[PDB]
Amino acid sequence: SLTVQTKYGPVRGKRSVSLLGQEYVSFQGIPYARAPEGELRFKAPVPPQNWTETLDCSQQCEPCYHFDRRLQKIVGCEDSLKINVFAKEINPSKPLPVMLYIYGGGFTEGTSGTELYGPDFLVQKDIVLVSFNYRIGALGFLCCQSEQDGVPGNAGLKDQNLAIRWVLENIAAFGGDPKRVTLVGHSAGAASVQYHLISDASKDLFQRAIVMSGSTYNSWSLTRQRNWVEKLAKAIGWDGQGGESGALRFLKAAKPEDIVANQEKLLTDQDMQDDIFTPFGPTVEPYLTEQCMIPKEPFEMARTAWGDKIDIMIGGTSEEGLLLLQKIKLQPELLSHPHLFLGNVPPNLKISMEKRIEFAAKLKQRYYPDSSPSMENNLGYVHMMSDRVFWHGLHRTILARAARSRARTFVYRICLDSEFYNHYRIMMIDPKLRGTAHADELSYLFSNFTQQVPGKETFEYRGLQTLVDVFTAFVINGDPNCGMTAKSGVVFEPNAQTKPTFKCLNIANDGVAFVDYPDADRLDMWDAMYVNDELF
Repeated sequence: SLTVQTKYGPVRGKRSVSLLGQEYVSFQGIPYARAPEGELRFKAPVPPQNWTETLDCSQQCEPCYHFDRRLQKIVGCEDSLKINVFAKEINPSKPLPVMLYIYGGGFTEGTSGTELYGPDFLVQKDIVLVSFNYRIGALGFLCCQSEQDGVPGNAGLKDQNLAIRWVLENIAAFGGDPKRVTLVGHSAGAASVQYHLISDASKDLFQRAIVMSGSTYNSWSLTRQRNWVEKLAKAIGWDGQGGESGALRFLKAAKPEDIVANQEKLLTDQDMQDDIFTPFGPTVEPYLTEQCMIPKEPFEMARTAWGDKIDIMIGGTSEEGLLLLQKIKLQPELLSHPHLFLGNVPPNLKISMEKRIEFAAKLKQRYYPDSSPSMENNLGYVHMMSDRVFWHGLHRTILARAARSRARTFVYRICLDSEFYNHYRIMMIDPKLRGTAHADELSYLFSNFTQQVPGKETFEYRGLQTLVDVFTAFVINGDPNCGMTAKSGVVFEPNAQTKPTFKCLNIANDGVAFVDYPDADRLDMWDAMYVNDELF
């Protein structure tokens, strides 16, 4: 009464009781790829081999290798390319719309586990939630330029492609409707969605998408190759012999715990002034396979995106930049660094050094007209980092949709500022701070390990239900209007302007509203640095 046939074998899930009270069928750890093990390490994913014996998926699986920062421990397993189905029940005769989730984690960490991405809140509406593991860091994004070596790159993105291909081919038997799939992603997970939207390799595999605080227009979404395959082999303790090819087979020989340990560790150039966020991330592939995700420059891929023909919802939070203070609590006075401003003028502009000098002055006057950056006078830098790192990419994505897509584009802004419920800002950043930070909003969508729940008279509860309602509203009929928006007398309309800005649903403590983006003036300034460069 809880066994399902997948295309590769039989699968038995569990039944359970939400943090709210409702019951739901759960399946966890369903293979969709053969363990990228041994020889297949670093490589594109291949299906699993058929298995005849009913496999237990009543318990969560281990994540793809990484440093789990909540534990401060390396963790994982290489055989972790498994997928997860949550739903109130299985109706193979009433096929429900699918929400498919892709986790974030800077392409370096992340997990599909119900300890950050709890289905309790979302399984109340009538959808099918899906979530899955894809490989991260070097293990998922190593790039060997010799075709001889079979590591083109982007193995993690290809893991996500396969996963989507699986939801299509299987979800029918969990009560899913493979032709009503919404792809949803946060941070790197959002940048991932948008690569699926702009790459032909993920063409028409889904119908709608929600893009959260992440974009192909953020510079951190694409890595440049700078001899990373060897710099890592070296740092791990490699003789120097064999070229890149020879560093690879040493890496195929290394404990993955070592790969992880040394990954981000000894890597970046310091010419990350030229924004290299990470070096095991998405890359333009050196040659073409059938599984290829990124054949050429993303910027150009975007101009002819299959995705421009489907509806999407996109947004982020009001103080995304809070993420960036982390690095600032560890060696402050980097806010007194005198290149603090001039090193946030985007590196790759075809502008002279005098313009660049001039732009960084406009940044001072915007974010710190008269006062000095410091751990106590930080809002200006949080705004700066919010714009540079997240929103300018979101905004370009919105402008580009308005120009070249005749689809609907819905824009949101999360402002929920709670003293206890904004978990990521509170646990991972600082219990001191206010504002809405990168991934705060995920507390209002997913249950997590805290088992925490605001108690129905609190505005936090109003927030929870509002998001859950608009996101599932969109997942169900490509229309984000719902009960909660109604009982504030607002209509979430798709965006229909760029000047003076775009219009978004602003979800605040005190409810919702459909307004001009309130921080437009800042982003005008970022647009203006792009005066000799094409925005989209």
